[PDB]
Amino acid sequence: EKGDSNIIGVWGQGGVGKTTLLHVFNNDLEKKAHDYQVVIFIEVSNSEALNTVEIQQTISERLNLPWNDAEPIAKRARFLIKALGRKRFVILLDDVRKKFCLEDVGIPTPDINSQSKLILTSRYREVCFQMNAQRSLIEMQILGNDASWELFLSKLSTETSAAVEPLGSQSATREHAMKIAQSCGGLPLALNVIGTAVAGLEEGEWQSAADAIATNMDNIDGVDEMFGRLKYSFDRLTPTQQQCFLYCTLFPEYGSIS
Amino acid sequence: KRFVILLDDVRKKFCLEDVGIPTPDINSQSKLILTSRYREVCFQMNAQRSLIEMQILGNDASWELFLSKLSTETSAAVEPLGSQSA
Amino acid sequence: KEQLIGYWLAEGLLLNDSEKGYQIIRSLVSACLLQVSGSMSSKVKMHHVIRQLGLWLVNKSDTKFLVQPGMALDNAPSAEEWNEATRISIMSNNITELSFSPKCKNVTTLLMQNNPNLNKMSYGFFRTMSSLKVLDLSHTAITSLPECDALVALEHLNLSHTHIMRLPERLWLLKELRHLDLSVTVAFEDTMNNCSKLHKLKVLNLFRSHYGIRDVDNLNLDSLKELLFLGITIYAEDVLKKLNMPRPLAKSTHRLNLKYCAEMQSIKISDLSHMEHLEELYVESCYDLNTVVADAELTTSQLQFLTLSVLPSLESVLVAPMSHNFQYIRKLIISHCPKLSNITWVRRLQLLERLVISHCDGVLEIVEDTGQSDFPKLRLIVLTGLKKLRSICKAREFPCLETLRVEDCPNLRSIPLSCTHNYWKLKQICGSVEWWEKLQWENRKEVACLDSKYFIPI
Ligand SMILES: Nc1ncnc2c1ncn2[C@@H]1O[C@H](COP(=O)(O)OP(=O)(O)OP(=O)(O)O)[C@@H](O)[C@H]1O
Repeated sequence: EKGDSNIIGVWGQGGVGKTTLLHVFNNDLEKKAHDYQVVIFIEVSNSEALNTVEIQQTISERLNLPWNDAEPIAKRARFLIKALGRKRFVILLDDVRKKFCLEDVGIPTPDINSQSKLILTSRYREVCFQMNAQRSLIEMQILGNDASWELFLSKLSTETSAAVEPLGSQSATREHAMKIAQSCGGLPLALNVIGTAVAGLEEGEWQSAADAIATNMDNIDGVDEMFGRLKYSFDRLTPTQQQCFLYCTLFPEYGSIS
Repeated sequence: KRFVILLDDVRKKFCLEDVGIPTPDINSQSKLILTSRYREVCFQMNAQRSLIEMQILGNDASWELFLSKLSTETSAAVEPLGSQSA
Repeated sequence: KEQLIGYWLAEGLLLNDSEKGYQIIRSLVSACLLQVSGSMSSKVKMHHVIRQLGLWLVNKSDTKFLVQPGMALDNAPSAEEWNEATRISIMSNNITELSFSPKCKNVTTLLMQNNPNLNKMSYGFFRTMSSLKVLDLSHTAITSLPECDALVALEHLNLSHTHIMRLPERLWLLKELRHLDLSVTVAFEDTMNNCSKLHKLKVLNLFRSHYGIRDVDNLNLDSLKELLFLGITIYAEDVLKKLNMPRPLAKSTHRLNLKYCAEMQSIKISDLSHMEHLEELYVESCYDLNTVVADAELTTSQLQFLTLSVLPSLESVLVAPMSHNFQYIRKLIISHCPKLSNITWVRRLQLLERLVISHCDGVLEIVEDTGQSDFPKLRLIVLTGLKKLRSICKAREFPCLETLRVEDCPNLRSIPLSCTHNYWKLKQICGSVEWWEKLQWENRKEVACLDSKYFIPI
């Protein structure tokens, strides 16, 4: 509402909630009153190769434009630059993984003289700096202590939640469930996956699962595809950076190193 | 529309919005009923708070199911009561 | 679940992780391949069609199994069928003689549990069992066991409830052994001093065994450097005060049996506070035992299952009113105690789940003289042989109970169960009609209601 720069960048680790933030922000615009005319949501996460074609398809479909399939990409980009310049637009870019030129995809870069805005989310602060969003960066932080717990509770079945929800009656199962929740580090993706994995835990099994979750996470359901999802930030690295990152994993947990 | 969608034997977690089905919420009257052999799939698809287990058939209902599967003359040997036979 | 996970650990399917076995069991029960069933979820079972599917898949596989359990077999199967099989199971059969020496080169598992009459196993039976990893002879009648120097790779050996008296010396040369169980071995009397050569062992169990560490001379278990969990029978106060110091041999015990206890007329949980892993206590034939102290001083150890059996002089146990070490109790078994006359403390047991009261005519009532019931988490009640019991307890709400069973109780006047409760968890009730005649009722409709709803005659 108030920021001077018209390009806004949101950055955070994988699974912190950037895409969900964009969803809840786009859905929130239809509730309030605003001067903007189109709110376009674009998924650049499809690839790092920048598939121009379906991004232009989304922009044209969102602008009530006819899809001239045989038109060259550059001509369509110029046409979209002309078209988007006539409207006060908001474009929400999702998980942009490389620097890409907006004018080659059809999006005009918003400037001070224009009311249009452009919000992009990415795991890398370097990308948000490359896309001229340095003066309006936001860090997407992990969830709080209580919000993470009440997210974990909603992920459990009714009978299972009936064991860890109640207070007044005191038992160690609440402590074990809280230990499992804290093992997720407040990462919403972690809360979802871990709560789904242990959504049907019986009363007597919480102890062993909580004890094992503190040391390893290979035997728990659904975490393999989690690490596959989060692994791209590691695969992007050069081999020296990969070795330097793995070298840091052998330091003690919960311990800051110099 | 207030829809009811009945999914049969879903074997992996899949995104409803990718197939076109909007996930129903409290604000909407729409319902979505899915059946699967695995409780893990039903938990992955956000059905944890409304799960039902399909239990096996009862002692008598299974027997009368078995009777209807036999031929007429064969059933005539195991149907009758009063007369006792092995 | 625990027994199956033990085998999954010995077989090498689990990389020394029990939680991995629990995860596998849960994955199977979530795919409907196994069913959790019983008075407690600790037991799993297979549906009949699913078991037939498993057998069909085994037959379709290239690794043969020899599977004949529960078949009421009167004689052992032909030794020629044992050639190519890898898993052998002779559970719950009536096998009486095992004389042949099989050719089981590829076998990695032998099960003979619940063979009540198998007592003559031919010497040299294990000659070809070099790769045998799991060997179970539980609940069999063997008194001697064939030499086993050929068992190079054995890691699990169970002999619970068997009549083995002396244990052959070849076991101390089994370098790969990891778990050895001889619990409830009535006839076992062989010294374990050679267990020091069994360095690799991780678990050793002698719970309720008639023989154990009768004197400090056999307290050399500090040589068991790899040990994690142990259960043994302690016989004297001086042994306890030799073990009442913080060290692994004292804290590694998860359960104790107390039999022929000398000079232990009284015992306090504070004395057991150094046993940080202890969870179950068994007291049998402690002639001079008089009182027990259930202190308010809490312990990291969580007492879960207790069994008081054949105690001719125990009188009372002092339990604190506000906080106590018993609040983590799950199972209570009270048996054969004629002079015990104080069990009022049970009403403070809010996590209690199982009740077993038998042959204790000294107990007048289970509970004699917060808006909460005294048994909020109770599941099972078992009553047997009480010739002088009056009633269980005062009128309280029992909605979470699952099953009630009363047998041979011609003196029981009434039960706290009533139609005032809401019931969905009460699965069944089993008992005698004479007890129903002698039963007092809160309402005269309960004569027919509690009969037509849950009562199952014996
Ligand atoms: N505030 C929140 N409450 C509940 N769940 C949340 C919240 N924020 C995020 N999530 C969950 O996080 C999961 C991970 O997807 P999400 O859209 O959050 O990823 P992201 O932050 O965009 O990361 P990346 O795109 O790098 O994978 C989603 O399935 C969503 O349910």
